[PDB]
Amino acid sequence: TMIAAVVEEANGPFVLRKLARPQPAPGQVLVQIEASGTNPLDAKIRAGEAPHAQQPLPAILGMDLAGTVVAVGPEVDSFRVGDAVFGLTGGVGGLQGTHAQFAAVDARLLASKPAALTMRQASVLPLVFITAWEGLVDRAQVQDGQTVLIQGGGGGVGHVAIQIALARGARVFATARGSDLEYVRDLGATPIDASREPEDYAAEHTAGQGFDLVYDTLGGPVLDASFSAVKRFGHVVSCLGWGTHKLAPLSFKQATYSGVFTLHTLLANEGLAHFGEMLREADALVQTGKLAPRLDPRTFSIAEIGSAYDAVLGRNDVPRQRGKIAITVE
Amino acid sequence: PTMIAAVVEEANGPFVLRKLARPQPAPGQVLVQIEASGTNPLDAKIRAGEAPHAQQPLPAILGMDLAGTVVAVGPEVDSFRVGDAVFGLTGGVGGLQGTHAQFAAVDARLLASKPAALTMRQASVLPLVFITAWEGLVDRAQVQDGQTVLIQGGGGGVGHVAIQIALARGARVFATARGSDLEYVRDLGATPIDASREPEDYAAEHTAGQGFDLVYDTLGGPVLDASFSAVKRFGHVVSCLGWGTHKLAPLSFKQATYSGVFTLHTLLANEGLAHFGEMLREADALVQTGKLAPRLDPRTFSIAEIGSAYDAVLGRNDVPRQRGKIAITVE
Ligand SMILES: [Ca+2]
Ligand SMILES: [Ca+2]
Repeated sequence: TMIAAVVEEANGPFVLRKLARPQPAPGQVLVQIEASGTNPLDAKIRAGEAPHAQQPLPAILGMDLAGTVVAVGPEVDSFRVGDAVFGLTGGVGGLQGTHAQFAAVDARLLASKPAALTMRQASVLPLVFITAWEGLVDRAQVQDGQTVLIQGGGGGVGHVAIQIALARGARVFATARGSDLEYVRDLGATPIDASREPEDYAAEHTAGQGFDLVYDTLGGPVLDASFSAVKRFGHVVSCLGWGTHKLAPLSFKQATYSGVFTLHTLLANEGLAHFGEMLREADALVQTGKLAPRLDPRTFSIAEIGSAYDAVLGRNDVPRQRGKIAITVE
Repeated sequence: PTMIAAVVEEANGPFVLRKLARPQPAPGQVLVQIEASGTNPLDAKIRAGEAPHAQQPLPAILGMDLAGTVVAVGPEVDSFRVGDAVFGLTGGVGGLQGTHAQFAAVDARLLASKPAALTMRQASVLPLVFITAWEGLVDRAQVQDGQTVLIQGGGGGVGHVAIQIALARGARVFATARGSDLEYVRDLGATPIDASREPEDYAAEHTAGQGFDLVYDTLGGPVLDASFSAVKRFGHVVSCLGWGTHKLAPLSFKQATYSGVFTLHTLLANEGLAHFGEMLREADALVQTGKLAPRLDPRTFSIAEIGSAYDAVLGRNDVPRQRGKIAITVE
């Protein structure tokens, strides 16, 4: 058996329960979770308002993890007992979440934890790094020298998208709110107050031409703002492009737009190997000091998960997360 | 709009003055124009990157105590109006912006009107130590009128305020201190005890050898062991620095009790926030009746001399150690 937090019904509390401990099937390893990375989507799932996540209740939530391999299933040779690992492993599509002491994970989803990171630090980068990578690299194939605008540079996907873009040689700019402008500047990017109009910051920073690549990490009206900021023949990508939008800007500018939906891999069981690969890329960036997760200093035990999400969403009067929130399971 | 703030960029790095975005008050918060920033030894431990319990990684703006004026109020706030002078323990830990800044957006619950009789400097050094002293003496020990109370380190930060709280609540107060502070402790109205004397000796002279009903250790380490030695049978010992390993035998022999004090939890976990402003209201009530006066080192330091301010707090680089607490004048 093991201890895990279960959300029994919509909007219900994170109930600590003693449950049967998962056993690794062939191709899987058993991970003793030390840190669980939170994400806003978990809150939507908890509230039963995340149809795209296909994670009906009751269920153990949490998508990212960082821990140690304690058992290896048959047909596995990529990891050994004692190895520190991390990755985006479940919490969606019926997959057991990471708000647990243990999880049986397909080895392809894991990568060794970067030696330079604590478990907390490593636990918050899987989903957002993969989300940023899929958009910047897989879809937009960002090139050295291109001008890149990250909408919401202080956010989960934003701060990692900025660092990936910089590492790949792009000239990076990022819109952020007051409290995050200094953070973005320190990363090496050019900060832009998010209250400004695209026509204005594009004028100041791109001679009014627009940006080669715009990564919308906020969605809604921000995606429209992104269409406005993109250069002719440019590319716009979004990881929250679920709404309806006027497309005229893309035609007038003979531009391109791509959608990003990282969850597909776990929901449909396809391209699992690509996850471990992307995480390996992240590790390389950490080793060379070009990637550092933004981790809120606050700690939360497996018994304080509710408070963890209050922080993630800045609800019930707790300051909003400044960087991401990690739960210390062990 | 922007503001000037001192930022510690890396472990042991200098206090770097920077022009940064001025904070904006969210619902439930008020924007405080900081006039005085109160220092504390912990800030230096955080600066050196050796304060894990503080959860304040760098780069960051340090400083936990403040005293200033409300210049803007966020939505849903009715406890304070623009222009109100306030003071409180507001940040410097758990990722919260420190007070070495011209402004700070603070949850109204953490604030209390500044005592009218105190200058901004005086009020700025009161929050943390008062709250620390109060949680031990009242919340944990519930000091009662007539009880004998021994404050270990009466001239120190928590010590001098603990003495005054205990006296105000009717207790017979005694305090151990080093030479230079013995006179100060006597002045407060407590019976001074040279810190070099043994517990069995001062307990004999002042409690007929019975010991004290309540002992507050503000120094920790060996001083906590000495506290276990000075406590009366069935007595209570509290400490705000009880992190080490100690022999507990004395507590069984004396069928006594011990309680720990850790004020930071409130700010690190965001629970019991309202209790902070409430305790500071208690402090204001004591100042008002002339029963509480913070010990403030006469030396002054501008936002540009923070490094020197802490040299004083720690008595580093030849500078004389603080005699009372050190306050930074921001505005
Ligand atoms: Ca996030
Ligand atoms: Ca002090």
